[PDB]
Amino acid sequence: LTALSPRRFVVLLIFSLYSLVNAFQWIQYSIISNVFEGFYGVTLLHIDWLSMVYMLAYVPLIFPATWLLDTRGLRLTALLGSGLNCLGAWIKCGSVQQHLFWVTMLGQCLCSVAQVFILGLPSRIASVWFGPKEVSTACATAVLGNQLGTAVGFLLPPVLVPNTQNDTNLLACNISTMFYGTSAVATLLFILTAIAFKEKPRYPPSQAQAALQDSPPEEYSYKKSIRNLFKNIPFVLLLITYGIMTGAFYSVSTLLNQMILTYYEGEEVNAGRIGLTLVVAGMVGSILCGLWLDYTKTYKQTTLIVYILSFIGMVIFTFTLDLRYIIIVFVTGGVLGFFMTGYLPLGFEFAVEITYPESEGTSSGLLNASAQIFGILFTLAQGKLTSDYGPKAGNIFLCVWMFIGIILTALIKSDLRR
Ligand SMILES: C[N+](C)(C)CCO
Repeated sequence: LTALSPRRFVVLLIFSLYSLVNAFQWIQYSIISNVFEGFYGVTLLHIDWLSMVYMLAYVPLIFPATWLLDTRGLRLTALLGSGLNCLGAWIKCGSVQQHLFWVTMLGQCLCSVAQVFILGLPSRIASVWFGPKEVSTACATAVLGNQLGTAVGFLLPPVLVPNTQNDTNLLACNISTMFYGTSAVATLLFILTAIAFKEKPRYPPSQAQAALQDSPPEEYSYKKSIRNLFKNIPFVLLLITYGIMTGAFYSVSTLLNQMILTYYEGEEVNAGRIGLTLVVAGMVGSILCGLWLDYTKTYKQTTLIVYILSFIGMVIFTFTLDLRYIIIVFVTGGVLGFFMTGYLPLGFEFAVEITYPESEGTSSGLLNASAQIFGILFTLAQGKLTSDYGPKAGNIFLCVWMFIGIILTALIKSDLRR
């Protein structure tokens, strides 16, 4: 007996809203990094770690959290993710004093742990609550909610918190409004989850879901699955290429304020708009994807073309940032974002034919973890190069790693159409 309950929209809306808030808090410091660097009296490296703790916490916690989801259930993961997102936000509101950077780092740490319960959720929520014809749309909608949070996180902080470095009293007042506004919204979404989020529908939405309930998986042996995946040569290549592409996006997002403010001083508002253009353009590219994969093309071909076009965009972005024209940075950011962040759902869909029998949870956990590892390596390396030699040295570093990703992409032997 398959039935569709009106609660699926409520569940999807609630998750996509507090998944939006989680991605908002990840980047809310980096887009105004020069504001927090002077307010907290720390170096730029301290602020970049407010964005890197999201990546660092994901790698060692993803698989224990995945085990929790498969054993306890969907509701507990939703409560923990939205609950920790709210709890971390309230800690940040208590750190609006100049000598309380470690308090906002502690609050950022709690938000980072919340993401482990959020980033892989869209696939589970879509399958559990939506029918066969709506699974892809529901999963894509929840995933895009995380990207929308990053786009909002680029735009709002430059508007909410102007760089009034000379008057620190108003600087603390503006930061309180952002932190209090975030925690108020995070608390509201936590309360809604505790009321409306449910373990499962009264009836299975899809025939596959009905069989899944009739076949309790019990254990899964992640260690067996993770070691069966590292013997798949195309998947190992896909793990590296996906991490490089997403890691470059993470590093560019973290250091976007540093590059723009190097040339265009006092351009925090436009820097926030540039990041919004990058993320929004790639959101459209994700929606347009699928139309890219025509009935003659394969996932491997589409991945190779997008990877090449993303690398070209990175080169064009690298050598146009020094031209002292903020307008072309908007155009180059949109072109770069259209391919760099529009690749994110493409890499996940390519890991379906490569990894057919093994559960999507392990492959998703590995692909996401690879992005976190590369994002840390890229942010640390590009940040070091930018702080010593300028934005061009850091941006050139990403292009070389993007070229390596092209070579590894072409070496994958896997042909299967849409
Ligand atoms: C997924 N985010 C882009 C929000 C951060 C990962 O570290």
